[PDB]
Amino acid sequence: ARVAVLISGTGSNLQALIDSTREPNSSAQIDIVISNKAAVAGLDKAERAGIPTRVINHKLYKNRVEFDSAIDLVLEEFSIDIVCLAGFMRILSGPFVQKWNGKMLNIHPSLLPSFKGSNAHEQALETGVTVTGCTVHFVAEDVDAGQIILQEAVPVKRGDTVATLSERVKLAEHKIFPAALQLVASGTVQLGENGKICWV
Repeated sequence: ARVAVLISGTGSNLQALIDSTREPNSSAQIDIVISNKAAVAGLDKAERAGIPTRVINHKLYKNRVEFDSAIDLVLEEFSIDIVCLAGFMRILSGPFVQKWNGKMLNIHPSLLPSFKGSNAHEQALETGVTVTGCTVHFVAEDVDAGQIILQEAVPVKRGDTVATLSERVKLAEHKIFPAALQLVASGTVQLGENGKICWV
């Protein structure tokens, strides 16, 4: 399977994905990295890895739909089968999400359905959980609500800050995100006709 990775920043999970796809028994290859912001560290990572990059500034379009159409133009250009969101920070429109249904994954730094939204660590710490984690899920229209592929629990330590908890959760993300990509890329895991996660 041919894979695109969309980023908005440092692309924390990008290298783990790259390394995974370059192992001998890989079902996936990363063919392009697309960022909605220029000069982010994730682009430098992609450039160092020898992977083509594009920058598509969301601020240059009047709505989500036109911006997403510009993304999908590039995805078609590169014959992409699978989209991975690695710290991509723009909510995608219905039509884009619909077209890429069963073919687009996201990493979220909580055990969904807890702590939906972009500040999961802050929420976890305010709530006072002693266990949090990360989730790889298919992207659905509803934000952070798509079908769960894999999860990993991560302890919260007394005295944790967003920075320390974030680092601990990132280590787990580096494990489950490439594992989930491989599961989808190969025959192994599919979004079913009933809308549920199916292990073929």
